[PDB]
Amino acid sequence: IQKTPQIQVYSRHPPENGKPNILNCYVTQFHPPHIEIQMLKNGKKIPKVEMSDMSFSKDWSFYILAHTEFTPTETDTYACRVKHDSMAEPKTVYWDRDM
Amino acid sequence: AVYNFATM
Amino acid sequence: GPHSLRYFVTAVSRPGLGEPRYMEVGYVDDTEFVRFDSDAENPRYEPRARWMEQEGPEYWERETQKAKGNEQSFRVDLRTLLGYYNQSKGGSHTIQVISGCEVGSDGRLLRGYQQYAYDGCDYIALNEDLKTWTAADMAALITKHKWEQAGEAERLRAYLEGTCVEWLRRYLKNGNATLLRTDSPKAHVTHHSRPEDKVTLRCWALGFYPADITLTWQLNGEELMELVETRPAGDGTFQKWASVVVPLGKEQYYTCHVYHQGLPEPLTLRW
Repeated sequence: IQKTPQIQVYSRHPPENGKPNILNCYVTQFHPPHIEIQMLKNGKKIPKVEMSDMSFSKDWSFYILAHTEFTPTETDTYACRVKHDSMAEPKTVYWDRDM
Repeated sequence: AVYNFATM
Repeated sequence: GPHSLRYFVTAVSRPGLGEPRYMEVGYVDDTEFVRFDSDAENPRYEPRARWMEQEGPEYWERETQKAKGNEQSFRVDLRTLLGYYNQSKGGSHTIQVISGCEVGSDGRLLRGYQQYAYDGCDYIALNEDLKTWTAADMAALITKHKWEQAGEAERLRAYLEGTCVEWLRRYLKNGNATLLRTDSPKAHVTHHSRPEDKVTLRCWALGFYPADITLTWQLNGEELMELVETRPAGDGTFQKWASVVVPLGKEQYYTCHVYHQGLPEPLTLRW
């Protein structure tokens, strides 16, 4: 009855240094709906993240998109941290540009 | 346009 | 193709922290186009799609006050369902609603639906006939009985057959360029090592609309596989991936196939 979020991080476009892109954090398959989602640039929260595409599935679990405009560099690192009541600790999923 | 929902 | 108008509706009690949070999010097909959130600064229906800027002040006022009625209506349901389920009045609970209609390309009704869930389990749903209800349990029966006695199915059928369809037509036409478009997948395959002497082959599809797509891996004819649910990429297009673990030195015998509304011939690629 409580479902653990799946957190996927991924850019809109194949990442290339210096190119505007969108970073996404899709937080999925969760219940209850109360949830916290922070996107992070080098450990620091990114301001003005957009919450979009909220839906549910057959099994009624929640789905929502966090996303933001970013320009990747080689040194910068991006992650998404989510606090949900089904998780002992807040889970950070890091962006893997080679995925 | 959404429906006016009923009570349950 | 056929198209959909969908409202995802959610009311969430927060006892001790005030009134329940109420959200209505609407989609045409796979595109979010409207939203009301009771936690916004000053809650009112807002456009989420550029083409909805066309609609005038009367539309936004009419949807907003409808929204605000529903907020109250679901407020009462939450209190009602505590009674139905003999639940404490200090826990947070959720009501969810999926409400909408699908039409065929001739703009006529294929299907209407309205489904409710309490705390993530089914509660009640309009049946396909569009005259009767199916209730998930003893609580839902009480609700069922009220809707039968009040004739809600028939009012709901006027909505699914009339209001829901005519507005879907309106929105398609109003948002033709965005909603009737097709963006085709661009695909590419990535390689990863492992132990003991194996390899993960991952196939990416990117930039596509509508959200519907099929990705398969093949070893010389027979289809094979980890994947992710197709997912929004933040600009109104979607992506997916599908991976297979193969033997190191046999990568060339595996190919990824991508089928999409925007690919006359499905794509074939390999590492």
